[PDB]
Amino acid sequence: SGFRKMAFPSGKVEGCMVQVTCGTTTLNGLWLDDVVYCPRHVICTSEDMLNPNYEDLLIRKSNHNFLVQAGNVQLRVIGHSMQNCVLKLKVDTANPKTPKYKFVRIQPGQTFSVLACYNGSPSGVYQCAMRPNFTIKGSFLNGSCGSVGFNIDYDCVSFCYMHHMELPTGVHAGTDLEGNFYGPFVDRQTAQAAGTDTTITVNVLAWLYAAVINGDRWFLNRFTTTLNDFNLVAMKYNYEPLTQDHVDILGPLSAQTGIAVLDMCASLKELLQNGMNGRTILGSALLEDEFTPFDVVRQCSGVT
Amino acid sequence: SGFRKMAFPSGKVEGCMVQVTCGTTTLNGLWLDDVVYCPRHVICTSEDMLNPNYEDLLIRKSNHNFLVQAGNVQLRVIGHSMQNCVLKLKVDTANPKTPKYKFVRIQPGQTFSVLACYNGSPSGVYQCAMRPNFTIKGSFLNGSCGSVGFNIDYDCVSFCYMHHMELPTGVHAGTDLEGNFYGPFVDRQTAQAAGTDTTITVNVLAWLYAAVINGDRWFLNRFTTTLNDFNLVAMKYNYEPLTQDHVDILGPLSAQTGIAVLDMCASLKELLQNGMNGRTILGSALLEDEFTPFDVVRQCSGVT
Ligand SMILES: Cc1cncc(NC(=O)Cc2cccc(Cl)c2)c1
Ligand SMILES: Cc1cncc(NC(=O)Cc2cccc(Cl)c2)c1
Repeated sequence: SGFRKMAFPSGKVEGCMVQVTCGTTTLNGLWLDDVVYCPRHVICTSEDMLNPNYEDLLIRKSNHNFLVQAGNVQLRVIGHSMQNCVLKLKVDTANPKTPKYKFVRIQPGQTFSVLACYNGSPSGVYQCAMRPNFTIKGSFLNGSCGSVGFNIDYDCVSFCYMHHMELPTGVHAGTDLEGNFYGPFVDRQTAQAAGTDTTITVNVLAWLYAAVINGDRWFLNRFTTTLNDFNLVAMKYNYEPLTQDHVDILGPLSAQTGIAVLDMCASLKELLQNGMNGRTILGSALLEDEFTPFDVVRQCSGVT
Repeated sequence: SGFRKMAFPSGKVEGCMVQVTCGTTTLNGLWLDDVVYCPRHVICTSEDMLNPNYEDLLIRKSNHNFLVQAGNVQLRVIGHSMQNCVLKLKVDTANPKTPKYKFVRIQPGQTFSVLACYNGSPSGVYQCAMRPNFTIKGSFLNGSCGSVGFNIDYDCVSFCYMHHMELPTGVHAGTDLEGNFYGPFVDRQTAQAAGTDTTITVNVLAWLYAAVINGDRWFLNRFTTTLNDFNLVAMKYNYEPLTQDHVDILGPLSAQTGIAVLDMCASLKELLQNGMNGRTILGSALLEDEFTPFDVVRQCSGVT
């Protein structure tokens, strides 16, 4: 037992990290097969970032201007192309460390691991959730651009995120591996509105199920609620409305603990209305929304 | 910016994980060079675990009884020996994936990453602190025994922990890589007292410095304190007494923020005496003690 904000093992992703330099800018790239993916802002200087004309900036670049280094070895660039906000650098050597992989666009409220990198070198790994407003509350410094988010299904790495930018608010924005930004963000140094965020209700309920499985049961009560009643409380407390699809995904946890989903909603309703009264749940003094129902089951059953 | 409970990249440790089976028991082993380290309880059955006579149990085992599998390949065992609570299985092949490594015995209050494994396969990675009472609040299920804790200094992996047991209280106990338990624990299915735990004061102060660096400054006040005054408050709130050595290790963070260590102690004193008033610090509603001063600097400077 015990419950931690656990990341996937990063080994398969560490083997894909490279450093990409173009002019004076250095960032991280992802080397899969004979292609290196990196944020397209690698071609900009500071004077360009206010409103870059990426098409024009890229036209002044040739394959030999993109310096790609995989630790000790330099990679030979034989092609370059911009796809949305990512650059794809064709190299003459397939990465021998390429794992089985997929490019996926994750949904808001879903979680993933991030391997934070600087100069093509991994520094650490942590678990994130894509906020309902398509930002991520990461830990990234200058040079972290090109670090990726991923999930792992035994031997398959599904890459879902590539880091691009830190907004003035200190929150993070990036793209799927086809270079499409999550959220309304654009890759330019401009103040940009992140929408109203909400708490991922299905994740808080999954985490309450994790708490019950792991021995923390003080919040369980004699009450029940309905989806409609629960949603009036969710509305007031800026939580995502709960749907039958969320109840359905909570099925396994409801069965394991014998606590009906609406009964757990009534515990969440009381905790929202009353707070924690200075108590903790799984070492947290707030309601945690960064664990999905799948995450809770995976952590509580031991999937490798 | 941003601050996360970040683990070291696990790649170098994933390459050392093997499955060790002896009779009916399967657990994880660590393969470094031509030796596989695993908890000695791999030789026990359920009937033995109340009070195993490890010397006698091991005498009934021969090299061929220890089945070591590194993914697909079976390793040939040519020697076995018990050192404290670990078994060292000499194999005929040096692990080609052996990183540069050291075996270190960490101090209480220090942090490390754990690569949780089942059947020699990694499932996830998380950051832990060794509690002042020598337990760890991990996330481990049956079969996780043999999973290790480590720190990484660029290319060198310092292994500090090997998981052995979950105490009846749901907390975890294990050994250094020489098989010496951290704390008073013994490897037997018996109720065992973990000492009175305390909060790692130097870590909470380091985390308050991380909060200031990352923009969360609401807790900063117009006050200061002395070590003696601060320690009277630490005593009442079950926090470790602060010493000049702890102040000295906080030097870099004090210099970066310009906030003298005793002034930060006065903010911690007010937060202990008043609580958070329903506010948060770095997304937490409690005082976090799992980041050391080194961790904060490493995360805030981008070390790879
Ligand atoms: C401190 C920090 C954290 N993460 C990323 C960064 N880097 C950036 O934001 C650079 C940038 C500026 C303008 C637009 C774009 Cl797409 C990129 C810094
Ligand atoms: C649920 C779980 C988590 N971690 C480890 C375990 N495993 C054990 O404790 C087994 C055991 C029993 C008695 C003494 C020893 Cl040294 C080992 C289970």
